[PDB]
Amino acid sequence: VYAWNRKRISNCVADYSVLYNLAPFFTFKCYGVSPTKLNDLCFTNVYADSFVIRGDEVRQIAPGQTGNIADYNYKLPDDFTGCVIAWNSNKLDSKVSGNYNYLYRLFRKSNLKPFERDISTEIYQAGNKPCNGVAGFNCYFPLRSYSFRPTYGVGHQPYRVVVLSFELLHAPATVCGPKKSTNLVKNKCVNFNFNGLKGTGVLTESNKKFLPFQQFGRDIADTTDAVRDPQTLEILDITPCSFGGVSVITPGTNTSNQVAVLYQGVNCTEVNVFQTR
Amino acid sequence: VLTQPPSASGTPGQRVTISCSGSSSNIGSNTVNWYQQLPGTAPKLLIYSNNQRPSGVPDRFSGSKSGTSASLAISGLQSEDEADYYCAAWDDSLNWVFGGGTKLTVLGEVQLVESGGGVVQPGGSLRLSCAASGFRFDDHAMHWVRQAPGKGLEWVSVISGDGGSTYYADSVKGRFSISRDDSKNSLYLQMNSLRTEDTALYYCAKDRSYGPPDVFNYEYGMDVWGQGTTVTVSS
Amino acid sequence: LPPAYTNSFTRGVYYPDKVFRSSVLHSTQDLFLPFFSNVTWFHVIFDNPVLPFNDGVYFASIEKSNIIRGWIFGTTLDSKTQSLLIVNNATNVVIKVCEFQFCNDPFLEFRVYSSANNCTFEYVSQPFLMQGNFKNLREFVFKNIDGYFKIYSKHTPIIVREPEDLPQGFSALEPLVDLPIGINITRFQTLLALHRSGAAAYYVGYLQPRTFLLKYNENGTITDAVDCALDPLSETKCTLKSFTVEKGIYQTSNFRVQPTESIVRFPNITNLCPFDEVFNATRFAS
Amino acid sequence: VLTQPPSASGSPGQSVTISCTGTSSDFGGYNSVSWYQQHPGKAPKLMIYEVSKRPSGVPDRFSGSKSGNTASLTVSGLQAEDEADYYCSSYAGSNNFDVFGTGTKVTVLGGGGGSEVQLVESGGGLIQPGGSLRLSCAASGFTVSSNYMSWVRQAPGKGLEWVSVIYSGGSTYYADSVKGRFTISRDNSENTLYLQMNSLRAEDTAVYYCARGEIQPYYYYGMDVWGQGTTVTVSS
Ligand SMILES: *[C@@H]1O[C@H](CO)[C@@H](O)[C@H](O)[C@H]1NC(C)=O
Ligand SMILES: *[C@@H]1O[C@H](CO)[C@@H](O)[C@H](O)[C@H]1NC(C)=O
Repeated sequence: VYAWNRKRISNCVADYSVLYNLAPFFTFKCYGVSPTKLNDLCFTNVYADSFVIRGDEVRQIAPGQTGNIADYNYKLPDDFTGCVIAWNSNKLDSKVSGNYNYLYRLFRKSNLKPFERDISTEIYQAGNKPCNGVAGFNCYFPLRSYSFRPTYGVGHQPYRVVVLSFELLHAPATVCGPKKSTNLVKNKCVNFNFNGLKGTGVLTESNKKFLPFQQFGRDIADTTDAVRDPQTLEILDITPCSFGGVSVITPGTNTSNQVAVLYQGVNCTEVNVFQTR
Repeated sequence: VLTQPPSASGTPGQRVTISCSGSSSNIGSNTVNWYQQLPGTAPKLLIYSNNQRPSGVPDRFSGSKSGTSASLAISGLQSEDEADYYCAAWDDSLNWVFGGGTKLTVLGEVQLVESGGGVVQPGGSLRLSCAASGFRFDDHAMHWVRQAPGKGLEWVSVISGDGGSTYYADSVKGRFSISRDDSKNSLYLQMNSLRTEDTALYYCAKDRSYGPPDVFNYEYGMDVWGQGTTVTVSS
Repeated sequence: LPPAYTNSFTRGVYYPDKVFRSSVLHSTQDLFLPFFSNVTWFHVIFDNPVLPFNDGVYFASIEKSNIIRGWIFGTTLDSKTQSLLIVNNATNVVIKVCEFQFCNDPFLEFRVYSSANNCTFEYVSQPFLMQGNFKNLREFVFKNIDGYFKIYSKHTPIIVREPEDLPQGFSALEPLVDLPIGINITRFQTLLALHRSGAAAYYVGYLQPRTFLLKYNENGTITDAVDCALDPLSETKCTLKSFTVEKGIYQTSNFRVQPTESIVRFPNITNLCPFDEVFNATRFAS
Repeated sequence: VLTQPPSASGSPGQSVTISCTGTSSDFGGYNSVSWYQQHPGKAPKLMIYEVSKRPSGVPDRFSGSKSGNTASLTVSGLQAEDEADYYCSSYAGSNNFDVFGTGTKVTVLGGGGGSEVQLVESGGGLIQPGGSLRLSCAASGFTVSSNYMSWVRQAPGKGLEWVSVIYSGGSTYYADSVKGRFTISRDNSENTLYLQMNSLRAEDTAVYYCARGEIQPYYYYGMDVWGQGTTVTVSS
């Protein structure tokens, strides 16, 4: 809690649905947004901050609260858009040999700034005396270790708490989330949403030699004609859907009522039957 | 508030899909819990945290939390699966909203017993007792889940294993006092301002978490129930 | 050093976007290098000035093996603001937008800087970005937009062993990196591999917002490009989408002489106010 | 609420070995059970803080091992003339007051801090019911603005209980008895630290004690120094 990581993670597809099945977490409260809508929001960089506290201290990790750990080791302002993911770790962080490894900085002079890490080891000076380093009656160790033991009960067990702070500064967002996909359909007029390029057409097989850096493709006069498959490299062709004009040939409503229907621009095989120019 | 089919149907051999709809304030920010109750006997936990299942519950049940709604699935139902299914979720407004019940009818070891009921004079009431036998009461929380005869279930109050902060329902707030003691496994719930609308069973439900179900929004559940007394005030 | 200057021929026409075009003429309007302009002839035979980065630059290098490697793009090159130290180490390229100010001088071992601050990007690109009388020319169009530091590149193995000068021939540049880091930059600093233990000379042009008509080949590559303000003939080739102008007279854009001075004449000053008689008296009022 | 024996007088100084049961756990987290010897008149004095390593004092009272679920403070062989009350502290859960125990009469016979830092109070003689009275414990020695001090009240017959806890600079937690009607306010950072009554509800008649150190999360602090209290004597 006095030296917590500040991992700045970016340039990834943050799939938060996977985090619900990695480890048996015991707390997944998110204050900012909902996890269902979180997978559809881009972010610049996520700050992962992890620490270990007791079971009775997990309530102290909140956007604004006092306590021995809430204002002395880690404080969260009233704008936290992440989560308070935490889980008990009483399977590998508790052995009967003396757990004099952690600490919680019981002594302090004032409340620390929210989202601040104070890596210090100087002897706590309780005023009215210059302490150049001494341990008696005026200046003591401002650090005190925990007493985590395996043969204990829940509430005073090692609980690993990891928060994921989100931020959106004046920089383009890197991490957005997981993007799904669908099976390709060929020789059929369907809709497409390839990398923002939306439209409708018949995705056919072309023989165009695209450059290794080009992704989209247009025509002589401002019309998309072919795009590159976002999956494994394949050169397709986007031709517009089946459209045409309908004309009725009629000998007149004076001898009979039989009419003929002419569809313009249709190979017949895309609607007796005759195929003319 | 949770929307649940009041009385669905189904045929043997195939599978059905019981759903539970809820807003993003209760289900969107927490995990739904599915409870199964046979007609006549005490309820029992079926699915907790939407991903895991207890040791007694076989693989014949499955649950999903796609979106803001929960979906149940029973692959290969039989006559033994003819029971009431209730959805429960902890809302962010310090409350525990339960479902209505699903009549999925198809026509082809620690004891948690409690007592302290009996008909009393309206206006006032008596204390509600509870007990157990060697189950580490300090490391578990307790709930009061009453059930009117023939009606559904609803959450009354909760006490955490630490014994500090406690929460009550929207109707039993103020006039109820839940507390424990340093003695053996017990739970004391005093009721005040009786309005004669309390004909239920007052199940002394055992949980598995330690703190109140507001900070642990992924482990909160409900362990094996207990045989409750039938308190009928009837004014 | 007295930096010389050379006439930059038709070179530096990069792909504006990623769109396949076959046998067409695309008239784009963007930041390009004006044809037949002046480019400084900084020779690396010692030299490391600070160039102004207004809206985009065109860097060149005719080094032999490893003379010119790295870029020190930044705004102030101080510890207050961030910077960019894209270098080309042994078969790798390290790209960090960390705010490493300096140590003593941009020379190079990572002897370019010696400090430690907070960083924002560590995109370590593994693929590096970089015959007796056969030199090697490497061109890079550096352009910055609201949310992307786009960097183009092209490597052409020139053959002629003439005095050091830009060759004759059209050669587009292919994008390789699309760093989405934002930063306000304005200064350009270069550095060479010292290794003490006519060599090379880098050309640094300047881009300007202009219109260029580019010709795409049947394969999908740009074969040539024509500017629109270089001569009365280029304007004719821009107003008509064809590089072969027939014989005759064609009406191009119109000209209008903009004014120079600005006069504002108002009526004569008269009919003053009697306030001068008010603020000067003996007995004023009660 | 803890469990302590009402009295203990049989076999004086041979098999007394008083303790405090009613825990039913492993003392929560930090296994630090303190023992306070409240003597009639002056303020109580610290006897032992941990299960061992007794502080500078009488050496005939040690071996306070945690047997079963209770700290059995071995008091045999101490003496045969004492008139005081032993109190034990436990239940170190997060934000849980009333850590003291009931009155245990450990009188073996029955019949037969001053200059350390400072000891001052307000002397609330004939306190008007309600109003707002301020009580201070100005300390010319230890800093009255950096250390963790507390306020504990006790009434005739009833035992002690946690009434006020104040951390270094940013915590003003109140006990469950006042539930909010008590507002702690620190005085000047270099003069003293006082309290505020804020319209008492006739239950604040108990005498107060401003301790320089925490009770349940007790730290060594070099020495445990208390101060004499004053009688409120409400007239509601
Ligand atoms: C993309 O993913 C597919 C499926 O795993 C894989 O076959 C392909 O090689 C990957 N790379 C490209 C070229 O899209
Ligand atoms: C129509 O379809 C037939 C059979 O596929 C094909 O041979 C013919 O070339 C097509 N003509 C047009 C106009 O599409």
